[PDB]
Formats: sequence, C-alpha cells, structure tokens
Amino acid sequence: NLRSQRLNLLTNEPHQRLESLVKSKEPFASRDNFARFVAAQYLFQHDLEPLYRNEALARLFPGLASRARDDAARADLADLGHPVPEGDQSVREADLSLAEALGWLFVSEGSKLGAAFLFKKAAALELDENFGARHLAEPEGGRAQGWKSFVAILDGIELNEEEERLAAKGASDAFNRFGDLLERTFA
Ligand code: HEM
Repeated sequence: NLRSQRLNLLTNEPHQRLESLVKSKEPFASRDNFARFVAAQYLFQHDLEPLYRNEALARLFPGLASRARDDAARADLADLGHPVPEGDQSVREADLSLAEALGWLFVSEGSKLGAAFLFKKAAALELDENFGARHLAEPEGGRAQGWKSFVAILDGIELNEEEERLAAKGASDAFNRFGDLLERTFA
C-alpha cells in the first residue's frame, strides 16, 4: 500500500545486488580500498546536490539541505590522501521530474541505514568520525528517526500513476548509478 513499501519491494533485488558488489570490492581491506569507496559516495553526493538544494523539495522536506554528506566525504578523501574525483554531470544535467527526484532521494536517504555498521568496520582501519569516516558518523536525531521522518512525508504526497512510475524509475536509476560509480572508483 504505502509508497515506501512498494519502493522497498521494487528495490529489494537492486539492493541485494549492490550489497554484493560492495562486499566484492572489499572496502575494508585497506585504507586505499576504503578511500575508493568514499570516492563513490562523494560522487553520488554530487549527483544528489541539486536535489538536496532544490527549493521545491526543501519546502516538502524541511531540513533537506542538511541531509547532504558532501563536505564530510570530501574531508574524508583529504584525510585519506585520495584526490577528489571529477563528476560527470550526467545526473545533474538529466533534468529529473519532481517524481523521479523523490525516487533518487529515497535511495540516498535509505543508503544511510546501517551506516553504523560501516562506521564500526572503519574502526579496524583506524578511522573514525574525526578522521576518514566523518561521512559515516551518526546524525543528530539518530539514523532511525531520520528515516522515519523522511518516509512519513514521502508516503503522504499525492502522485498520479505516471508520477508513481517515475518515482520507481528514479529509485531504480539511483541504485544502478551507485553501482556504476563503484565500478568507476575501483577500476
Ligand atoms: C546507493 C544505495 C545503497 C547502498 C550503496 C547501500 C548499501 C548497503 C550496504 C553495503 C549495507 C550493509 C552494511 C553492513 O556492512 O552491515 C546495507 C544495509 C542496509 N541497507 Fe542499504 N544501501 C543502499 C540503499 C538502501 C535503501 C534505499 C534502503 C532502504 C529503503 C536501504 C536499507 C538498508 C538496511 C535496512 C540495511 C541493513 C541495516 C541493518 O542491518 O540494521 N539501503 N546497505
């Protein structure tokens, strides 16, 4: 019924595939490997920037701007001595509909879930919230409620059937994009 639940079903496979891809790149084998993972996160933030700063979406999601993680990820790349990668502008210039944008935000916000596990694994590489893993630090209100607050708004929006299709497309496209970014930074 809820939009969030439908999106969860629709992206269950892409998620399993993505989780497997991440495990295969061995992000915690070394700081260099971890840095390549941070580079992928950083590039995904560049794709999402125009959405987190969009006035229309900011009105729908109060506090939107502060959900971005670009400064932290860029600071982490600097800590790790990894040069910042160049964004290809493909998503920023894609001219996404509002509905597609909701699917991209769904995936970006959802990608924060379980980050405490990644944060814990980063400790093995002697990294933490003040060095190298700044982008995985837990948010103020806590990961849980941050997600619950976002989903309540998402599920309340009224969309027509075409817009629902576009939101699903946006979520699918975002999962595929993160995978492309990982293949790029680990190449
Ligand atoms: C770019 C997309 C995403 C990436 C890169 C991603 C990656 C991951 C990874 C690698 C893990 C395993 C963490 C660990 O090592 O323990 C994971 C766990 C998880 N992901 Fe995602 N994810 C993404 C999007 C999403 C979305 C959209 C949702 C939800 C709508 C989601 C929900 C979860 C949850 C619930 C867990 C398990 C958390 C727990 O066990 O407490 N993820 N994800």
